Amino acid sequence: ASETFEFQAEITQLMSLIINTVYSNKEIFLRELISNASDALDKIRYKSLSDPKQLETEPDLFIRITPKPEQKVLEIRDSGIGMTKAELINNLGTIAKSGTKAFMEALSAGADVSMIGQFGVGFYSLFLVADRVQVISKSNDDEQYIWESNAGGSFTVTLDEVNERIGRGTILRLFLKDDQLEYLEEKRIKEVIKRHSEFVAYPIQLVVTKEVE
Repeated sequence: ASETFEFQAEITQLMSLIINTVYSNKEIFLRELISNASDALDKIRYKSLSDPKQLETEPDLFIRITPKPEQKVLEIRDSGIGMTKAELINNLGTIAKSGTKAFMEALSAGADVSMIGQFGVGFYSLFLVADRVQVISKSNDDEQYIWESNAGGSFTVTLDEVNERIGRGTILRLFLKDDQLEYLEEKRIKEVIKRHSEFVAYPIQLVVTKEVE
């Protein structure tokens, strides 16, 4: 059984603005999600300084990008600290985020949408290219859960009994908009990554499915 929660009003407002904006540089979403993945990895690494056992659930620290053409899905995975059920609810929707309103006010004044990360709400930039998202996460402190949103005022959280087991970490499964399928292409993904992420300390793995000649 899934549980439904209401987003903090300002977040709903932000998602509506982002999912509908005709901003030209939509590729910035990848930079923001890679940045968030890197931060999550930094967190588990730092925590492991005094609790080495924390890494055992998934010894490899990585960021992985997996296009799923048939499903028109793009997944961004990391083996970071992950989020418990409580953290998914709090961090992604119910708790008011400091820069949410501030960012929208900046946008109204003319700020570039690319500044979203500096306001601490870069996660929501995913709606530039997707109309739905499932955040699948596994924290060492809880079971695996699925947080889902379609930019609407409510989101759901469900105990995960349908996706692959992740040792520890988070998967952002983006359901791409019909006109943003270019982000399923290896060449396109590679150029975007190489452009806004040169100083990422973790390996960025691209999973490519090729037909054997």
